[PDB]
This record gives sequence, C-alpha cells and structure tokens, in this order.
Amino acid sequence: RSITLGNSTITTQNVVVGYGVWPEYLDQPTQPDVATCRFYTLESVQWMKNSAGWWWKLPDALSQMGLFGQNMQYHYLGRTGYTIHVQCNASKFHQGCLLVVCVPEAEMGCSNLNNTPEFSELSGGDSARMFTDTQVGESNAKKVQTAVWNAGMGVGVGNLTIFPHQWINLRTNNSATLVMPYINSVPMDNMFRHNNLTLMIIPFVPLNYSEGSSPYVPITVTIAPMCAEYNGL
Amino acid sequence: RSITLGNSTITTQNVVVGYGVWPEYLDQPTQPDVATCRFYTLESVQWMKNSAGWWWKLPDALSQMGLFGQNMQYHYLGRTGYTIHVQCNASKFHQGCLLVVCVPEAEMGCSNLNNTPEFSELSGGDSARMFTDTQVGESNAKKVQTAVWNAGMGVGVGNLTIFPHQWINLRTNNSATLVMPYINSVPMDNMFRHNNLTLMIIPFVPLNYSEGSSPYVPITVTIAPMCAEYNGL
Amino acid sequence: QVQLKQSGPGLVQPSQSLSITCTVSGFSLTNYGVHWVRQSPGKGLEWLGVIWRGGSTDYNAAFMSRLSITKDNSKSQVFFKMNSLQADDTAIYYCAKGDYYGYDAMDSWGQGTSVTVSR
Amino acid sequence: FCGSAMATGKFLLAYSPPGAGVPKNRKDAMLGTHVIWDVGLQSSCVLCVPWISAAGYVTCWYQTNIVVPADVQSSCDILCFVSACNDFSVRMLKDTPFIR
Amino acid sequence: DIQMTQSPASLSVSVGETVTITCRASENVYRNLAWYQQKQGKSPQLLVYAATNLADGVPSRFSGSGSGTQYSLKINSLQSEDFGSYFCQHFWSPVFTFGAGTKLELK
Amino acid sequence: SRSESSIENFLCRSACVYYATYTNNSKKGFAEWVINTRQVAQLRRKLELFTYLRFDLELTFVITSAQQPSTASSVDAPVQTHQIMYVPPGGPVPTKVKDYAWQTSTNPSVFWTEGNAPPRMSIPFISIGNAYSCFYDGWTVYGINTLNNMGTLYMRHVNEAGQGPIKSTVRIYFKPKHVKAWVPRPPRLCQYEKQKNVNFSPIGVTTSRTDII
Repeated sequence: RSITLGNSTITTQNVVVGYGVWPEYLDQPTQPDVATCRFYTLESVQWMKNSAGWWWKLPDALSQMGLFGQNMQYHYLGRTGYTIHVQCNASKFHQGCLLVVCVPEAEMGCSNLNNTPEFSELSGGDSARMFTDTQVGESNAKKVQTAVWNAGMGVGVGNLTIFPHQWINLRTNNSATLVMPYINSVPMDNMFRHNNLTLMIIPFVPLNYSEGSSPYVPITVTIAPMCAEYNGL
Repeated sequence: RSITLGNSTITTQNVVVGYGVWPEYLDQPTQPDVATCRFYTLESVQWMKNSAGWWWKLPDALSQMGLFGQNMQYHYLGRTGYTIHVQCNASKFHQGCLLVVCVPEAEMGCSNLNNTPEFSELSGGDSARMFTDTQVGESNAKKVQTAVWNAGMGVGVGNLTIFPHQWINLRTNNSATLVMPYINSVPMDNMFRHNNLTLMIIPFVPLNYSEGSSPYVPITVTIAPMCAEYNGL
Repeated sequence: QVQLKQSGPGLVQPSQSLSITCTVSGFSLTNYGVHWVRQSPGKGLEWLGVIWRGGSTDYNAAFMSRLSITKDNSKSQVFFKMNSLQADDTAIYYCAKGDYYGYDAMDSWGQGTSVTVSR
Repeated sequence: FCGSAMATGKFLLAYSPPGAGVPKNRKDAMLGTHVIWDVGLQSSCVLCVPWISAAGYVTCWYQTNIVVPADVQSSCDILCFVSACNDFSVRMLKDTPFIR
Repeated sequence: DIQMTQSPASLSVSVGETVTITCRASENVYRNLAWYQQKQGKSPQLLVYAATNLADGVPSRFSGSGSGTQYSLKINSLQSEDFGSYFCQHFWSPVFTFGAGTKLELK
Repeated sequence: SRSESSIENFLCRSACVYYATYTNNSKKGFAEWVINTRQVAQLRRKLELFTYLRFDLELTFVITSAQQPSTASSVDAPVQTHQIMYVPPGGPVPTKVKDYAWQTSTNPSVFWTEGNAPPRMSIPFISIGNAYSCFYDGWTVYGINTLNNMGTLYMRHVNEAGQGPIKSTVRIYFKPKHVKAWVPRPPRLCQYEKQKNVNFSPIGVTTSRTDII
C-alpha cells in the first residue's frame, strides 16, 4: 500500500512476475536510475458495452513521457524492464471479464495481403489503438488486420494465456500487475526501430449493467521502468 | 598537466586560492556534480595595442552554457564556487602586463548621474564588455561609466590588488589561475537577480611588438564550477 | 566576416512615408547598436537617430516627431520610418553599426539607398 | 603539429557520438566531449575512441589564431595517425574488395 | 548642441608631403572623436577613433593628436589611394554632429 | 602600539548623523529619519572599506528647545516631554501628529522630560541574512538590497500648548557595537554624488607634479 518511486505515488492493496525472473542489470554502459524510475500513468480509456480491445507498444508509448523520451533520442542503444499496473474501477452492480497480456515480439499482419502495415497504424504514442469485431477491408491503402478473435497475429485468441497474463474479473478481482524482464536476442538493442513488448487488453465477457448505472468503466494503465541502462559517453 | 573533468580536458604546467579557503559544501538541498563539473571555455578576445580591458559577470556568463543554464532556470536558489583559468599565448618577441582580478560584489555606476545602468549594459552573456580610456557622455539614454582608470566603481585602479588577483607578465609568466569560494551574506541565493563575482582583465603596460610580428595576442578564459548545490524537490 | 545590408523603396511622392529595412549578418542586435546617417550634397553628413542594444532609442531634435526606429533581436532586422517627406530629403540613407570596442563609433556601413522625393 | 617552435595556438578536438549530429559551430562543439589542445605546450595529442562495424565525427576547430614572431612562417601543417588501442575482435574472414 | 568647424575646406598636394587637418569643437568633448575617409561615391570608413587610436586595417602612416577642444590628423607620406574626403565626428553626446569636410586633390 | 588599528577601535565611535526641527502647533511638526549608513559622507567612507558588516546599534538623542514668538500676555510653560518612536522593518507608519500609529503596541518608544540625562536606547542586529551588505551588485531597480533595512525613527511632543509656540531640534548620534567585518575593499577616490547609488564623475588618480624626476 502507497508505494512511491521518485516523485510519484500510487496506491495498491497479487503480482505475476515475468518468466520467473526478476529484472536486473547486466564501450561501457551508463546506469541512470533517478530520473527514469517513476510511474508514467497513461490517460484512461473507456470500456463500454460494445467494446473490442486495446493494445499499446511498450517502448513506444513512453517516447514523449518526460526524461525517458530524452534518453531514447540522445542515446543510441539501451535495455529496460517494466512494471505494469492495470486497474479499472467499477461498482458491485457491474459485470465483465478482461484479459491482460504482455506479449513479447507481437509481429502483426496487414489487411492488404501484399504489404506490411505502415508506421502510424501499428503504434500510437501514449494513445491506444483499438481492436474491431469485424474484418478490415483489403483494397485500402495500408492498415492492420485487426479482427479481435484472431488477435491480429493470425492465432486463435483463446490461446493467448501462454504469455504472462492475469485475469480481471469484476465479481472478485479489480486490478492486475505484471513485472516483465528484458527479452531480446541481443543484450542491448535500439529503442526506436524495435518494440520488444506489447500490452493487450481484451474483454472476453463484455460489460453489462442495468438502466441507471454509469455506462462506462475507465481503465488506468501505469507503467514504471525497472533497471534501465544505456550506451554512451 | 592534462587535468580532466567530466568530458573535457585542458593542459597546464601556481594557483592562488580565494581568501584562504577551499570551496566546499554546506527544505533540503540536492547536490548535482556530474553534469556541472566541466570546463566551460568562453570564446577568445583579442588584445591589441590600443586595448583597454574586459569584464565578465560570473554567474551570468554561464547562463546559456549547457546544462548549467538549465539548472539556473529550473531551480530557484543555489550556490557555486569557481575555478578560473586565464592563459594568453604570445611569443618571446612580445611584451606587456595584465592584471587578472576576481572582484566580489562589483557594483558599477551609471554615466547618467540620476539613473542606474540598464541590464544589457552591465553583463553580456558569454561575451565580454569592454573598458574605454576616455569618459562616457552623460546625456545619453543609459550606459555604464567605464573610464578604465577608475575601474567603473569610483575607485583608483591601482588599488585593485586587494581582491584575490594574479599577474601575467609576458617576460616571465604566461597564465593565471584563481579558485574562488562562495562569498555572500545569505547561505543560498538566487542566480538570476544577483552576480556575486566579477572577473576583470586590465592591461597596465600595453602590448608592443616590432613590425612583422602578429599584431594580436588572444586570451582564453576557462571556467569550471566547483561544489554546486541547488534547492528543489 | 560579412556585414549588414539594406533594401529600400527607391523613390517616394511628397507628403508620403519612407520605410527602409537594414538586415545584418554575423553579429547580434543584443550586443551592438545601429546608427542612421544621411549623406546630403547640400548640407553634408548628418546623424538622424540610433537604437541602442537595450531597446532604447534616441533621435535627433529636428527630426523628432517624424522618426521612429525599432528592431527585432530574433530575425535580426531594424526598421525605421520617416514621414511627411519634404523637398530637402533628396539624399542617400545609410545604416551602420556602433560600439566599435565600446567606443560608440561606426564600424562598417551599409551600401546606402539613395532616394528622390519629387514627382 | 609539424610546424615551427616559435608558433603557438589552441585547438578543439570534438568527438560526436553515434546518433548525435555534427556540430555546426564552435560553441556547441564545446558542449560535447572535447579536448583543448595547446600547441605551445605539447606537440602531440592522443585521443581514444570506439569504432564499430551514423558512426561518429572527429571534427576539429580553431580556438585562437596562430600567433607568430617576426621572420617566421605562419602556414603550418598537422599530421594524423591511427592505430588499435585495445584488442579488436575479428571474425568471419572474407576476401578483400580492393582487387579487380 | 556642439558644432565642429573643420579647416581647411580643401587642399592640393602631391605624393609624399606632410599634411595636417584640424577641426575645433564648440566646447570640451574629452577626446571623444572619430575620423572618417570617404572615396568617390562609396560608404565612408572609420580611420581614427578616440582621437589617438588607429583602426583595424588602417596603415601606420595616419596619426591623430589633440585633447580638449582642439584636434588634428596627420599623414606623413601621401600615396595614390589616400585622397578623397575627410570628416571628423564627436560621439560625446547626442546629437552627434559631423564636421564640414575637406578634400584632397593630389595634383 | 598596534592595537588602536583594530576594528573595534576603528568603527565603534559616535557621530552626528541627523539634525531636524519640529514644532508643536503647526499640525505637521514631527521628525523622520530612515536609519541607514549612507547619510554623512565621512562615516560612509569608513564603512565602505568593508563589504559585509554585522553590528548592534546604540543611539543617543540630544533634544533641546527654543521659544517661538508668541502673541502677548505672560507666557509660562511647564517642562516639556518628547516621544521618540522606533518602527521595526515592516511596521505601521504615521503621517500626522495625531494618528493611530503612535498609540500602537509593537513599536518601542521612549518618553523623556527636559532637564535630565539624554535618552539613550540600543537596537539589536535585525536582519534575515547573516550580515549587513554595504554593496550589492544585483536587482531588487538596480543595487537596492531590501534585506538590510533597519527601520525608521519618529519624534514629536506630547504636550499641547495654548499660549506659546515651541520648536525643538534633535541631534541623533550613532554608535555601532561588537563590530565584525569581512571582505575588505579599496577606499573610494571620487567624491560622493548621490545617496542611493554609487554614481560618480571620473577624476584623476593623484595630484600632479611637474616632472618625473
């Protein structure tokens, strides 16, 4: 309860950590920790009745977020870990179920069968791109095939529990918490041409309420980088 | 020889330190040292035959100099020390004598007898204001009375050796080095409305050379802040 | 190092406004002031006005109400304007920077734009 | 510095890292990492720098002019040397491209 | 204000003589004087400032001397590029007033 | 004999700094003095040798009377009584003789009848900073330094006279105590022009002789 990092404080009360490992450290690298280890809270999305899902690219969403956006442009390489706090606040009269996954290397596929999706359609800088429950038409310029039941990666959406995940069931639970290490083939990689993670939120059992209750449940995603180190003189 | 601070290096081969004390440290203050302790080398002035003198205001000259200019605007208070390296390079065929003083609280006087000098006439940001060997006329808008033999402070210019100083005589010596502590009445003061030091360079015996030699001797001033600490959360 | 230059209207009608712009290069307006000098064949050289480096201006007494000199530190330009333009203003107008080693003298001059005030 | 013994001067040796741009001015070449080289004191300056397979810049700037006495020439010259400081690590031999 | 009376109005010399051009002020200016040279149809150039000091690229033939209200300029040896117009200006106080002017014919 | 050049024996002296007149009947007769160091030209030069000073203060007032020409009919007055009010930095300031600011509680004022010893009082070292500052290169208006501000003194009668007017002078004396000095500076060569700032006109360095030999 009331954990603080740097000059920011959140409030909690179960945490699932990575693939079993805690994030730790390793020309020579420099290790900054004061101006990066803090809670960057993204703005809140609205979960309505006919919602489909959201996704963020993780070393892209904090690209304009304070001094962490300055270390992405001034330094060439770098490696980070993450600590993702998801919490949605609903009353006892609402119902639903979310699935919160953190997929490493989520290569997505274009709607046009010959091209690859362009840069603005894969990742929004601290703004969630959204799923659909239909198909996206092929004859357009360039967009992501974002049918939710195939998760945009050509794979059955029920089997997405093999990646490190956590359930948010509004009957019993309220929040999720993930701690993710650095998973890449090279020990230190570029932070502009590569997104090594992907945070997905998919409503399996959709929201329901009676007439009179508030028709939306806001979700709040709070990310804090752990054990970051860069490469420079 | 070959001293280095941060990511900058100068080259030396006698140092006069302050009023006998070395610069040291003391809501609560923060102490940054990596991004401030380096050699900020100002651009070089030219010493000709008919020269008169130069002056810099010391916590004003580094106001656009790198990250030290960022800590002056983002933080409200602060205290610093200094380490001033002056070195002019002339051959064995030149002659002259400079006086290098670091005056604390050098309150100067306007040429107009009713006003005080305006902001742009007292201090140039990393650019030297110059003395004259005549009077400045009174009926102008607002300027500094800068007759060199009264030093701009209404005091006889021969007696300026009581402040911590060093002679540069081109027959025997080449360079000067001053180390100055923080001299103020309050233990931590604002850095925008107050210039607690003033670096003066006055040629007593003016330059001379024969016909054929290079007609200028450049002077290089290199300042490095020591033991800086600010006030903020 | 390359220095300042100007561009003017060339010729005006009587009882009209004149506006010349002197643009500089290689130095700042926060360190120098620019003087405006008028070379006349009948009355010789004469100093019209100046804008100092602080932003303060000081004009001649005989051309006090007709003149207005302003500048901008960012785009490095100085604008001056003279009005009502009688017959004696057939001359060439220079802009030249001041503060030669802090002595308030003209360092280097513009090319000068000669004007003719007649119809 | 392959010049006379009566000539003095000062030089900057700025090194820009991979990713940062080339400095277009002496002032922001001073704000990067640099070494001020005094010619009258020492005649050789050594600089260590990593090199990998932008990739860096070794731009060099005038600090002051070359002061010189009477009856000494002013146009001097500078040589540049390169070597390997620590152990390189080479791998995957191929043939050379400096051939027909 | 203060008027600068420059004398003589014109001169006619050859190459290689010593000439002297004086201008006198209305009151004291405390050596706040500048000397100019203007050729045929060009911008004038600064020659001697603060009544003793030479300019940057001006050769060592020129010399200025004087204090108080009386000033003078000297050329020890004329050359072919040294004729034209010469003016003196005080910069003591606004309004700055130039001199009348003198001319060298080089006959 | 090297002890008479100590700082305690050089600065702890008495000096007449102010001299003002006020009468009782004229409905605006009361004195006023902002306490500063730049009043008299001699004590200003003895304190401008140093930059930062720190002293207590001890003031003595020599008040005397003078009978103004009344109308007629056998004027006879009792002994007079004066009130010397001290206003701390940031206190109420009077504007008339009959005002609310005289009857306040936080302004310590002395009461003194004529024909006795002169009314001394002692003011401690009041500042936020750790020393006074005789020089200040910085803005607050250039070179003011609002931190060393010692207060204001006010004098008036407390007798109402019906038959004769009486005017009075007052000579304020000034004496520092337990002085400490830091950062010595060169003595001023030029003459003093104004009270607030350090303005001057340039003068030669030394009086001249005929030749070098």
